[PDB]
Amino acid sequence: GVKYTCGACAHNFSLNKSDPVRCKECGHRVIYKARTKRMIQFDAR
Amino acid sequence: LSNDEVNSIVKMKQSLSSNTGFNTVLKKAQLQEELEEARDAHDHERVARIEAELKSIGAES
Amino acid sequence: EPKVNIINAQDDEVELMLSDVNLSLANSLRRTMLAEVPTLAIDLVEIKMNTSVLADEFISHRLGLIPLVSEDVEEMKYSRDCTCEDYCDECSVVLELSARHEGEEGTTDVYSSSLIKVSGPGNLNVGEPVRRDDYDQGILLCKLRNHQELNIRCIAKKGIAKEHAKWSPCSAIAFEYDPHNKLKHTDFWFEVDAKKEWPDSKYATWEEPPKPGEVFDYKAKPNRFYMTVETTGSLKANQVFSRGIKTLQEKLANVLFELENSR
Amino acid sequence: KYWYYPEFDDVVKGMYLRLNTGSSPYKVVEVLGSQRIKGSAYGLNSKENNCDMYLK
Amino acid sequence: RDPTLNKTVKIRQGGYKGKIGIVKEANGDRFRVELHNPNKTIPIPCSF
Amino acid sequence: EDSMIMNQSSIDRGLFRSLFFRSYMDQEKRFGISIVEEFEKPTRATTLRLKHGTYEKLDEDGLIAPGVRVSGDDIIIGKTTPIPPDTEELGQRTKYHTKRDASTPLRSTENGIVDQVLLTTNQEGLKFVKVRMRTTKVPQIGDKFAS
Amino acid sequence: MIIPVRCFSCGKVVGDKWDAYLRLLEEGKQEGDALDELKLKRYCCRRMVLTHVDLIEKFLRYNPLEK
Amino acid sequence: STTITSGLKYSLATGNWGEQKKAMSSRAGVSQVLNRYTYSSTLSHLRRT
Amino acid sequence: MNAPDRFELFILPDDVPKLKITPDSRVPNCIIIKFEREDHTLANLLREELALYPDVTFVAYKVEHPLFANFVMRLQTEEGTRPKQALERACASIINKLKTLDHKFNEEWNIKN
Amino acid sequence: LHKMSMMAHRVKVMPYSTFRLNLSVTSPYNADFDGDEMNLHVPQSEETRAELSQLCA
RNA sequence: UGCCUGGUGUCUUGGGUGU
Ligand SMILES: [Mg+2]
Ligand SMILES: [Zn+2]
Ligand SMILES: [Zn+2]
Ligand SMILES: [Zn+2]
Repeated sequence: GVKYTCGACAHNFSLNKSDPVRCKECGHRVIYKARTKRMIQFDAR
Repeated sequence: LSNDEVNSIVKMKQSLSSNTGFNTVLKKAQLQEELEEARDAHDHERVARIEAELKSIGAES
Repeated sequence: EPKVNIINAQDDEVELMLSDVNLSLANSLRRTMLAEVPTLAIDLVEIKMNTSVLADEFISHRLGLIPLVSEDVEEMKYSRDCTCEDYCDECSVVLELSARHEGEEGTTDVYSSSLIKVSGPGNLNVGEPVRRDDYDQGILLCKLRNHQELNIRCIAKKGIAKEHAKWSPCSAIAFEYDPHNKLKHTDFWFEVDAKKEWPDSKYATWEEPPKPGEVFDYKAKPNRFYMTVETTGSLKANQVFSRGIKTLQEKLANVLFELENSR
Repeated sequence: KYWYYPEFDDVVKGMYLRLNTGSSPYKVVEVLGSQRIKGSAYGLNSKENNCDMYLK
Repeated sequence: RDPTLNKTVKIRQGGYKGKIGIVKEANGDRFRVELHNPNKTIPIPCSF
Repeated sequence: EDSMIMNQSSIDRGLFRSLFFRSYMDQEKRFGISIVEEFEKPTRATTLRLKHGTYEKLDEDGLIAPGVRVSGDDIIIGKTTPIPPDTEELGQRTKYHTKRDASTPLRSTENGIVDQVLLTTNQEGLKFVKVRMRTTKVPQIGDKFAS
Repeated sequence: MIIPVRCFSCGKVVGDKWDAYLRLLEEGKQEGDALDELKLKRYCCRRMVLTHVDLIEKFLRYNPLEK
Repeated sequence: STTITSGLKYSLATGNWGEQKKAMSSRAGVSQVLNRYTYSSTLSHLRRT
Repeated sequence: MNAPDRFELFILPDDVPKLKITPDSRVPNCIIIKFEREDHTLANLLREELALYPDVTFVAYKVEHPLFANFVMRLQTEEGTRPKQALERACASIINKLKTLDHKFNEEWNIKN
Repeated sequence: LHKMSMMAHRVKVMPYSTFRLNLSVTSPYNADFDGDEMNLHVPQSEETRAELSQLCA
């Protein structure tokens, strides 16, 4: 439901809150969430 | 998927894995550790093969 | 009664001499040119994707400082004074940047030339980032390697340098008067001799040095002012000078109107 | 996304899918089975998408 | 029950035109909106 | 008396401007054979004693996503611990509190942008998250400088 | 980290002169002569290019986190 | 194997140079968190007596 | 956190008058003028222009605090002249000076273009 | 150290995040502006306000 | 008419700030 990114091979995937925390293709134990889809605005100051 | 299934898939893709910088670095580190183990055992025959393999794998840019 | 004499003229800097004006008027003109002439600068950044090594607000701050052509900014309106919902074409200029590196080797530089004007006021010469020449790449904004992309949409608004220094058209205004210190407005620190320990002013040849037997003149006032106006390229030097004069006139006229309407 | 599953071999069995004939009129083929082929790694979708599974 | 609470909003008038925020307080006719651009929260009328 | 005057225009152009990062850690503890903590977005119905902050910035897995602006007292990690149910099963339509909130709020005086969220497993095989927050600090009256 | 867009003190745009400065230094010109050739008169501007340390070339050597 | 492992880890983690159950009367502060505020601070911390 | 908005230096609130005048009864024919959202740029110009008028016997100004954008000016003329008329004359005279300065600069720039 | 280290001032609300003092009172407090911090206590009654304004001013 | 929440460990230790 929510995307994730591996910490070594930078491979995108998704998890269902029941899979083991692991990259599907290289088996790394550290993964990162992906950026939000909301709008990000800055004041340029 | 289960943990064992994940390990099996990872091993399968490693067999399919032609090359990956992280995996190459890990392999070179493991080879260096094996080489020091052979050196401490005074095995002059294994160390030559490990040195040849390390020379072949190396030479990065 | 006031007089102007131009020494050097360029697109980016003018060196001129004012005379027959009070020191206060020249200083007010300098202050107005420094911090009260309206220009156009990026004020909102909407970051659709930023995978570079720089922080989002780092790049936003860098973008805000890029000078944009502000020739016709008089016709433009202030954002807070525009009745339109959201931003229209008459109070904002929309620029878009999209940078990407292709291939698995090398580094790509993102320059201000990549900023593309998408929308703005009709037929007004505003919004385009300033370029020295047609082949000048411009200000370096960021650097990218493989699989790093920068995709942003920036909105430029009209403002003055009082609110933020990014709207200042001038860089540094050299200002100087009385090179030979005949008015004794400064007292010269020295160790042995004050005359040979202090460098001559660059305009020392424009005024006759005082005679050895001359007495002090207590009736004299500063009369000739030498000032150099340097710009960032958003506005030409003559445009900066003329618009500073016009801004000062508008301020005084507003004060006069307030006085006359007070009764 | 699912070719490396152990059950994928029986899952793909009997399925009907659009196939590029190449010799292009797309047509439907019936899966009689699958056979892993070592040394025949091929790009599946991108360069990194190496695959050894084959569909008979 | 204040349906606009915790919803992304944009300001169309005043000194903050075109700034994205999130509504935090919805007592009435005076909405507290935190701004994404600086790190601050400001009051604002509903009409804005 | 050791003060100093700084140029506002130089500050506007980036003088002495800096970047600030703070990281938060949390992990799922194991209390027994089947008493575990869970990363989730707690609901006002099934959990009791919630923090006064807002939970609307959490994702489905109870973790905030990078790029989201956060303020003080906002909830960046959603965690619940199980509690033995009461006699509310009398007439409650499944709306009885079985879990207690153990969420991690952002510090009251701090705010910024969520920079990077890390999810992994600890030595014991339980979930383990780290959230890094980023903000920019501009010089102002009272900041300390030295030669 | 990367060359500032404007000089801190006065506000001259120095962000477009880093590449030219490096090119001039490559040809054997001295630092003072290189800064003079770029028309940087005031020493407030000269310190911006003279004392800049380019750290982004070190941050870029890390493998990008996405692809 | 837990004896040596836990003893070393505890002494390095807390800085109390001794057995865990003899925390009192043991020399404290031997192990400290590395100061990473700036490069010079780290270099100074690594050469401290 | 407590830093005020930068536009408050020049943007005038609706309820705040730009220009408030109150008499100074300690001396005859004197007024105190409070300018809002202004600084030394207008104040010094007005002060040095008014100081040269023979019918103005006292003119001064001060900025109470650098963190607030306003200044207060004290003006005191002769018996014949009302101070507000002197202020208006100063404003008009400076406007004419600026106008002729602009004209001369344009002429010189065109000549040297 | 002495009783001039606690004195009662009159509040003036100002922007930015620092307490501000006239520099003549930096001597009794033994304070300078290189990073010192000072404590402020608010009276909560009419009696206490009168005591502060009539004794410790 | 579907209707809104304040409640925050302890003990040690270590490094710092201003005198
Ligand atoms: Mg001190
Ligand atoms: Zn991976
Ligand atoms: Zn508009
Ligand atoms: Zn400079």
